[PDB]
Parts: sequence; C-alpha cells; structure tokens
Amino acid sequence: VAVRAKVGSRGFTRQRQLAKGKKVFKIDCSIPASDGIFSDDILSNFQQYFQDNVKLNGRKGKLTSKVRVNMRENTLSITTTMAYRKKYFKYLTKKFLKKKDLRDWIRILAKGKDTYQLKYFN
Amino acid sequence: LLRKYREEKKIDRHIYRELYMKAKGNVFRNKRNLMEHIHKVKNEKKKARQLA
Amino acid sequence: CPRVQYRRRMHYATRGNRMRLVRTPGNRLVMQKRGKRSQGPHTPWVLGHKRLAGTKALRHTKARLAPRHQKTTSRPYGGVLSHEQVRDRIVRAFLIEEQRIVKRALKAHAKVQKEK
Amino acid sequence: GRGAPLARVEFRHPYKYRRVKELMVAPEGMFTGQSMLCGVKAPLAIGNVLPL
Amino acid sequence: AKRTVKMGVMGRYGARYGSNPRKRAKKLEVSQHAKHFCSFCGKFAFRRKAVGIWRCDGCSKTVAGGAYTLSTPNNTTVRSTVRRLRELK
Amino acid sequence: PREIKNLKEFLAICSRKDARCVKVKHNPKVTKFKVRCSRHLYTLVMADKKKADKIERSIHPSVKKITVTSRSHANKN
Amino acid sequence: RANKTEIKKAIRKLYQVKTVKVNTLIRPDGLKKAYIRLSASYDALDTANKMGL
RNA sequence: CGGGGAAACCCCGGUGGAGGCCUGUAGCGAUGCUGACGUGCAAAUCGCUCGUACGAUUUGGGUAUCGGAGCGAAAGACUC
RNA sequence: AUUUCGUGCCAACGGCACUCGUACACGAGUUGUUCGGUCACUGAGCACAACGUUACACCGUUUUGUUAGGAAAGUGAAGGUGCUCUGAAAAGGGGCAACAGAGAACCUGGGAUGAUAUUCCAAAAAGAAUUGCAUGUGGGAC
RNA sequence: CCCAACUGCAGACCGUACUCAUCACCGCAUCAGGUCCCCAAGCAUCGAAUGCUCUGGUACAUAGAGAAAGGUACACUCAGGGAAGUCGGCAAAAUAGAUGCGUAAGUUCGCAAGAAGCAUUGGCUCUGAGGGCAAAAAUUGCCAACUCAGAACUGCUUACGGCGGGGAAUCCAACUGUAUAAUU
RNA sequence: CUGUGGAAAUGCGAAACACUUGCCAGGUGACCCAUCCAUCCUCCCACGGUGAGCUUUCUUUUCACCAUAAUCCACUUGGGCCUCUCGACUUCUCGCGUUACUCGGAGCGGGGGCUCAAGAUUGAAAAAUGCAGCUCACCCUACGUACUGUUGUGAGUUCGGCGCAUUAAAGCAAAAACCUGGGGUGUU
Ligand SMILES: [K+]
Ligand SMILES: [K+]
Ligand SMILES: [K+]
Ligand SMILES: [K+]
Ligand SMILES: [K+]
Ligand SMILES: [Mg+2]
Ligand SMILES: [Mg+2]
Ligand SMILES: [Mg+2]
Ligand SMILES: [Mg+2]
Ligand SMILES: [Mg+2]
Ligand SMILES: [Mg+2]
Ligand SMILES: [Mg+2]
Ligand SMILES: [Mg+2]
Ligand SMILES: [Mg+2]
Ligand SMILES: [Mg+2]
Ligand SMILES: [Mg+2]
Ligand SMILES: [Mg+2]
Ligand SMILES: [Mg+2]
Ligand SMILES: [Mg+2]
Ligand SMILES: [Mg+2]
Ligand SMILES: [Mg+2]
Ligand SMILES: [Mg+2]
Ligand SMILES: [Mg+2]
Ligand SMILES: [Mg+2]
Ligand SMILES: [Mg+2]
Ligand SMILES: [Mg+2]
Ligand SMILES: [Mg+2]
Ligand SMILES: [Mg+2]
Ligand SMILES: [Mg+2]
Ligand SMILES: [Mg+2]
Ligand SMILES: [Mg+2]
Ligand SMILES: [Mg+2]
Ligand SMILES: [Mg+2]
Ligand SMILES: [Mg+2]
Ligand code: NA
Ligand code: NA
Ligand code: NA
Ligand code: NA
Ligand SMILES: [Zn+2]
Repeated sequence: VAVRAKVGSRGFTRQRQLAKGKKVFKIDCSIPASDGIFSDDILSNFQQYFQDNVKLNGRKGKLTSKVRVNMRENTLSITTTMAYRKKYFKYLTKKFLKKKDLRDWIRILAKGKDTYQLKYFN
Repeated sequence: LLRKYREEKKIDRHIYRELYMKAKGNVFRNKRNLMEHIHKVKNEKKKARQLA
Repeated sequence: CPRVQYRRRMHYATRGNRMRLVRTPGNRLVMQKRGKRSQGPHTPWVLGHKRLAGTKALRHTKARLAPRHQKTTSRPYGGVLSHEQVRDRIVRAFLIEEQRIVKRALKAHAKVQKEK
Repeated sequence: GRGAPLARVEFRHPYKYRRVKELMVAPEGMFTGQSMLCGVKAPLAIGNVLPL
Repeated sequence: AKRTVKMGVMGRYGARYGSNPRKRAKKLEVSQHAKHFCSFCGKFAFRRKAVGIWRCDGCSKTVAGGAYTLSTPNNTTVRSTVRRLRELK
Repeated sequence: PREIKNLKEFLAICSRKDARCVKVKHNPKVTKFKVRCSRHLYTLVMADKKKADKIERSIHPSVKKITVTSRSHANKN
Repeated sequence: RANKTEIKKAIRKLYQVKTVKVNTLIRPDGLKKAYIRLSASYDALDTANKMGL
C-alpha cells in the first residue's frame, strides 16, 4: 500500500526469488504407471500439461531457464530458483486429473518432504 | 521533526523554541511546509553572517 | 470468538473480582483471577503523602513473608520519612536548642550586671 | 452538611506519654503549621483561645 | 471576546435562568476559579478545594479562607485591629 | 522446579536420601537429568552426548533410573 | 454425624488396613457415604472378598 | 500563533471539550388511533405511533417508619 | 427441591397427536488442606445485661468514644527464689447484623462417568506447586 | 533455649445433582404479563440502529382442502379534482442521509436554526495531496493505512434498509422534572 | 570489627542486621470522571504446511487448524530523587514539555547515577503434553502398534499510567489483620 495499484497491471505480479537457489519438487506416479491406468501417452500428456500451465510472474507458457519440468522414471521433477508454494503443484495436479477421468480412482498425498505421491482409492 | 533537527544540530535552540510555538499555533500545513520555512530561515541567517 | 464463564463461585464484576483471559496448552480460553494490588508505603498524609523510595508495594501475605530489606532503608526513620524530612528534623533539633542556650546565658549575664 | 471548615490540632497529653488530637471550627486565616496557644497566659493573636 | 460578546463563562447555561441571576453568579464564579497570590512563597498558585479551603500548588500549604475568594474584606480589618490592640499592651 | 549448576552439586543431590528416582531425557543436541526429590524437581543439562553417557553410567545402582519415553493411552491404561 | 478422622480409625480397627485418603458426602436421602482409598501395600479386592462381596 | 493601536484595548485562525443542552439505541415511561381484544394470551394484555435517555437518572441485596396510624415534588395517591 | 441418568412402559396427563415426555415404574448419581460459607472484620442497624417506668413488661435507654449512682479488668512490665512470691501499667459489660463491602495458601492434561469434578488420577502418582501445625537429624549461636 | 536449609507425619465442619424460564420461579395452568449478574463473531453502515450469514441451537406452538358475504393486518395501488369530508386534516399521505451555497421577525445576545430555500449523488479507467524506518543526506533505498480533492468515458425504469413535513399568529405555564398501578 | 558498603540518592541475607503484643508514632487495608496512550484477549491482514471444497471456462484460488497453565531463576517506556556543570531569563524580552487546560534560583536544561511501576528477553516446568494427517504399512479384534506436520505504523479492548484525583453551597466509609520506625533490651 506504499504505491496505489492500477487495473491495467492486474494480470502481472513479481515472483520473488530465493537466496541459495536450486529447490526441487517431485511428484511420484509409479503406482498408476505400473498398472494400466497411466499409459505412456498420459505420462507424456502429464509432463506436457505441466509445461504450458505453470504460471511464472503471472503468465503461463513462458517459463524458461528458471523452471525446468524435466520428467525421469515416472517422477515429474520441477527444479527452480524462483520462490514457490508447495501446495501449488498439488493444485495443478488436481486440475489435470479432473480434466481426465481418474479423479475418482487416484488420490494424491504428501509422502515426504518436497514430494507428492500418487496412489489408489479403496 | 523539530526534535530530530535539534539533535542533529542543523538548528539551534533559539530557532527551535520559536518554531515549536508556531507549530502549536497552526502555521504549517504539513511536513513539507515546515522544511521549506526552515530552509528559508537557514538561508537568510547565512547571508547576514557573511555580510557581518 | 469463544465465550467464557466465571470459574469460581462469585459472578459479579467488582474491584476485587477482576479476571484475565488465558489460553491453555489444550487450546482453551479460560478465566483466571488477578489479585488486588497495594499502593505501597507512603510518607505521612499531613506531610505530602508521597511514595517512598527503596520500598516495594506488597499485599498482606507477601509483605509478611518478604525480607526486611525490601520495605526499609538503612538511614534513621528508614521506611517512614524521606531524606528531606529527616534532614529537616536534624537541623530543627540542633538550631532550636542552640537558641534556647543563648537566651539563658543572656538573661543570667543581665542579672549579673544588675547586681553590680 | 456544614459551611465552615474544620481544623485538626495536635497537643501533648498533660499527664501521659501520648498525643491528643482535637477538632475545632477554623477561623479565617488559619494555615497548616501554625502554632495555637490556649490558656490564661496566651498572647492576643488570631487563632488563640483566651478567657474573656 | 472572540467566541462570546458578553456571556463569558456563563455561556454553558444556554438561554435559561434569566440574565440578571446569571450576571450575579458570574462575578463569584470567576473569582472562585482564579489563581490567587500566596504570601508564603510569592507565587500566584492558590486554588479552592471545597468551600472555604484553599491550597497552594507551589508550597503545598492549606489555608481557611472565604467561600469564593481567598480573603474577605472583613478579614483584613480584623487583622489590623487585633495587631494594633496587641501592641497596645 | 530448580536448576543444577555444576557436576559437584549434582553428585551431592544424587547421593542425598529421599531421591525417589532419576529420569533421563534424550533430547536432540542436549540431555537432561531430572532428580525427583521431595517438594522440588532438580534438573541438570548436558550439551554433548559424550561426558553425559559417562555421567549416566556413573550413577549409583541404589538410585532408581528411568528412561523418559512417550507412552500411549493403552500403556497408561 | 461422624467425621473423617473417626472413620479412618474405625476402618483400621475393624478390617486391619491402612488408608491414604477419606472422602465423604451426604446423600440426598440423608445418609452419609464415604470413599476410602487403601495403601498400595493392601489389596482392596482381597479385603472385599474377605468381607464377602 | 498572527494582525490593528499612542494608549486603553480590539479583531481573525486554531486548540479545548462545558451543559438538570439537542437527534437517537439499551433502559425507564405511557400521548394518539377514542386501533386489536373485550365469556381475552391477560381479574389491564397486544400493534404501530409517541416522552426522556450524564441526570432532581435507572437498578440488586440489607436496614428503618404503620392503622384514627404510616408515608406522600399532594392525585385523598399508596400501605400484598 | 429429584424435574438429573439408565432401563422399561402408554391406563390417566402434556385443551390435536404420540411409539415422545419435566408423565408412570424400578433402580442409580452430588468425592475439596487451597472453590463458597465458617473459624476471624466492621456498616446502616438490633436489643441480652444493668437501671428506670408501668395495676401488669409483652415498655423505655443502649456509637456524638460507646452500658449501668457506676466496686462489671482474674490480664501480668521489671525484680526474687527454684530448674516458683511480689507487683508496674491498662477508663468506658456480653453479643449479633455483608454467600456483590474488608479477607482468602492451586494450576494445566486426562481414554477419569450413563449421570460429579480447579473436588476423581498412586510410583514414571499425567504431573508441577503453595501454605498451618508438631517433630527428629545435619549445621550456627544460648 | 533461639534460628537457617532440609526432611517425616498429619491437614477438622457444611454446601456441590438439575433449573434459572415463549415448559423447572410468581401470576389457580407447560398463561404473548413480570423477574438481578457475567461472556458476545463476519459484511453493509456513523452504528449494540436495521438487513443477511459461519459456530452453537431449533423446525415446538392442532392440522388438511380451499378465490362466498362481512371482518382483522406490525399489507398495498388507484383516472380527474384536492379537505368540498368531519365537532375537529382523526387516519393516511408527505419530509428525510451526506456535501456545497444560503438563512427572517424577535431576543435575557446564549439563541431562534436542520429556520426558510437551491444544487450534486451511479458505474468504470485514471491523476494529485496527506507518512515511517534505514543508511557516509533539499540524497538514495525499503515499506504500511485509508481518507480527501479532481478528470475522461459511460448509464438511469429516480429503483434495498434506515432516516425531521414547514410557516404566520392568539391563550396558559418561565425552563429540566413529578404526578390519579386499572377511563383525567 | 561487633551488623556493614557508598561523598549522596541508597545498597548488602545460610543461620545475632537477635527481641519488642511493657510504651509510643506513622503506613498498607482505603475508596474520584472524562480526554490520551493503551494490557490479557478478540478480529483482520501478510508468510506457508497438513487435509478437505470447486474445476465446460476462470482462480500461484476458497475453507479448517497452526496451542503453552500456575510456580521459580537471571534491555525498553513512564514517574520520583542524587551529584557535577565553581548552576539558567546579565543583556526590549530565556528555556524544557503535553492532544489538552504549565513549570523553573523554594534550582530549568545537559552528562552520569539511585529507586519505583509496567513490560521485553533468557532458562527450569515443557513436549514426556495437546491438535491434525496416514491408518488397502503391519497387524488381527486388540480404546494395537510405527511414522509425518506443528509480520504488522492494522482495527477494538480500562489491567495499568492515575493522584491532595469530576460538576461541587456534592469534595467520595470503617475495622480486624499486617508492615516499618522512635525509644529500650541484647552481642564484643
Ligand atoms: K459534547
Ligand atoms: K423527541
Ligand atoms: K445456523
Ligand atoms: K420560528
Ligand atoms: K431532559
Ligand atoms: Mg498508585
Ligand atoms: Mg491536651
Ligand atoms: Mg465435602
Ligand atoms: Mg432529548
Ligand atoms: Mg379502544
Ligand atoms: Mg426509547
Ligand atoms: Mg379532590
Ligand atoms: Mg391431548
Ligand atoms: Mg415421577
Ligand atoms: Mg453501629
Ligand atoms: Mg467479598
Ligand atoms: Mg475459600
Ligand atoms: Mg452436568
Ligand atoms: Mg453443576
Ligand atoms: Mg411465559
Ligand atoms: Mg465501508
Ligand atoms: Mg438490535
Ligand atoms: Mg448490528
Ligand atoms: Mg395456540
Ligand atoms: Mg386519485
Ligand atoms: Mg393522478
Ligand atoms: Mg368543511
Ligand atoms: Mg358538511
Ligand atoms: Mg396524525
Ligand atoms: Mg436577524
Ligand atoms: Mg436544510
Ligand atoms: Mg410546565
Ligand atoms: Mg417536560
Ligand atoms: Mg389512570
Ligand atoms: Na439532556
Ligand atoms: Na459477624
Ligand atoms: Na441465565
Ligand atoms: Na409454548
Ligand atoms: Zn505558596
């Protein structure tokens, strides 16, 4: 509230950066991949979906050299020097599953630090 | 503001006392009004000193 | 905003039944009684009634159990008078007595002169 | 319930080792610290008590 | 006389009680709330504390005086009469 | 509760009769010994794990020793 | 009409036990009820079976 | 704090927060509809509207004064 | 003043209804060194004693420091004896009246109940404390 | 015999369930009447006004079907006229917040006064003013809160709740207050 | 040595700094509005980690939770006071300070200190507790065992500052109990 805001700048915001850098979030999808629910087409879609939907500085589809969405052995890994909230990647995963059908089969939990794990319903 | 300037010795006690009573008398509208008056006071004091 | 109840068996808001609100380790808001305070020792009322230095303000139970030093001072009239009033009494005692002695000598000398 | 003020005067007990406190109606001009003398040999001054 | 032409301190009473009764109480009210001269310490610091009791803010002395003024006119003549009568003896 | 300031007075307290038990608490990066006497609980803190196991092992077997853990509801019945 | 001290003494004489606490209340019907806690050296269940329960 | 004046003294702008002061909740009352009900919800109640609301203000417990007597800012009011 | 809780139950009662109930029946429940009162304060006040009055106490006085023409103190400073005599000083009889005034040493957690809890918890007391008396030992002084 | 720091043992009596009210108290009763104290959320707004809502609590008041007249209402609307109604403008209608400008006779000079009266008010995108803390200081950097004043564009069916009608005179009592519980 | 340190404000506590209901004197108990600043606590924001809600399209999103009792040990703000400045308005009009009605040779201000009140920080208590999650993990019927998580310059708010303290022809109860001293006894 030091400077008055304007409607023209509603879609833009500064992101704020880390000091030491090199923070990585992981998502594990081994269980659905082992079964037939997560075919490699879905895995490719999953990695692709994260690519054009992660929002940097207020805009999506324009993340380079600061956010890496590399995917290796069924574990999506996001490496960044930007400052993010861990719940954001849980919020993105739920949207992707809801766009597909599996929201009623697969649940997402926090297995450990900086990791999320996908498993089955009962 | 007046207390800070006196501590920094940018004004003396005689100037401080006169401006203290004028602020209580509703002469300065805001902070910028007070600084401009102080700058004017500092200027004509310097000119008189150099003339003497 | 949770609401509280009186926990003792007096339910009136007097100067002695004053309560504070406390949050417990179990995440509950309860009422706890804060006791009264004392005004502390003072100088005599007819001498100004001022708060004495070097003495604490203690209620009945705490004043009885406290060490003597917390309510007194090493000088004469320790926890009764301030140092100005003590100095006034000393000066008054000496000067008045000297004046009394002066008069007695003056009167006796006058009697001697009359005798001669 | 009273218009006139009252005065608290402190005396020494004539026969015992104790102090006596009295309460009288104050004449105009009485002040705290004043000395009051009562008796046949008291002088004529404001605040003294004398036989008629 | 910027805020009020003539009412003065009696301006808290609005338009009640009549003009003359308000005037008669204005003289005594002004003196009762004023600061009077202390002959003990030389300051203008005497104030009233209940009717007839006057206390000095400087030397903390309490005197018995008049209801609305520190010294009544009758008191001064009595003081001089007594002093003259005492020295007469 | 009272705090023990040095090893010397800790040994005096432990040797003292009416010492009901000694409870040993293994916090991270610190270790506490709590001696339950009458009317008061005395505590001694040690910063290093070494020179603390030695103190624990050098306790008279007459004194009852307890290792503090977290007990479940069923364990507390 | 009995108080706690006499209740404690009477229990010791009748049943040869040591108590650590005695609590009492007066019932709404007028009778007085007492809760008596025994020492850890004595078994409440054993005493109850001796009396016949 | 500024102006005006030879003086006596006068004037503007602020600050301050007085009053059995005003509008208005709770509270304490009871003006009109001569409204509702009038074998009632009620042996005096209900609805809108209305008086006052820092004071001669409202209220709990305790205590004191009575039958030709008590009490009454006075209506012969009130005293289960 | 048992309406609280559990179980059963529908004759009468809850101006209609009931399988429901503050109904009916049978059994249960209220735990304190520290909470409130009291031990233990005074207030507006009351009225035992004493005195006076009345044909007759079932009447009057009884806090403006204070009963009674009125001998209402049964306490014991310094000192002597031994390991218990003599006596200084103290005027004004005995009570009651505040569960919002004065006063008052305890706090959280609980898997501890069908119903009570700052009142219950027992050796790792879930525990941590504060205060009233008596003692015995270790130490300073007689 | 006195004491400090410990330690050992013992800590008396009565109250304790439930209620405190549109069903537990007083009004013959589970009666729209009466009855002291404490705790008190979010948004609109000057707000303990009034309207809606999370927590906690309720769906308990005899119901179903269903456009007769006449009624009661803490319910409304009416062309043209506008008190002609009536003892009497009774009842209803009507004014209304905030901001800018302006305001009579009389007067005890305090008031009268919100006297009277005229104008503006939405939405959206912008602009200016009003401050703290750091530093070797008419400088630089970082940061909070919500008021006030303006401009362009665009719109109206005058559109929640809440909220004074005003003026000219006569009689009486100076004023605030009290006062016939149940016709003044 | 016979309590003791400091020029002073006044400090020092294992048990002689012992006793003082012979006596006397003070104090606590003990009483006062409003404005202003404002405690405990409440509500809002910021920071983000656990779980849920919505998701044709939007929303780095919406909701819940994020705790520390008594007791004990060891830098700020406000008031009072001491000392130095060989002590300020010497001199046409001195200085400090409040939102606010005033204060100063009967001792302002400035440097350094003593003390009281209210807080802050550090530690014992106290994580061993509480609250959530997981509970197709690893078990079998046990209230079972592992494991994971645990900033405000905002807006209100009478504890306190606060009384010789309100309008006043109104001036704000008393006592028990307790505290300290003057005298006196006591130690060498
Ligand atoms: K006002
Ligand atoms: K009105
Ligand atoms: K609800
Ligand atoms: K008019
Ligand atoms: K009025
Ligand atoms: Mg005080
Ligand atoms: Mg005398
Ligand atoms: Mg009991
Ligand atoms: Mg009014
Ligand atoms: Mg009618
Ligand atoms: Mg009203
Ligand atoms: Mg008549
Ligand atoms: Mg029926
Ligand atoms: Mg029954
Ligand atoms: Mg009395
Ligand atoms: Mg009380
Ligand atoms: Mg108690
Ligand atoms: Mg219950
Ligand atoms: Mg109960
Ligand atoms: Mg009712
Ligand atoms: Mg708003
Ligand atoms: Mg309301
Ligand atoms: Mg509201
Ligand atoms: Mg009905
Ligand atoms: Mg028409
Ligand atoms: Mg028309
Ligand atoms: Mg007509
Ligand atoms: Mg006609
Ligand atoms: Mg009308
Ligand atoms: Mg005019
Ligand atoms: Mg207008
Ligand atoms: Mg009238
Ligand atoms: Mg009237
Ligand atoms: Mg009537
Ligand atoms: Na008024
Ligand atoms: Na009593
Ligand atoms: Na209630
Ligand atoms: Na009902
Ligand atoms: Zn004076």
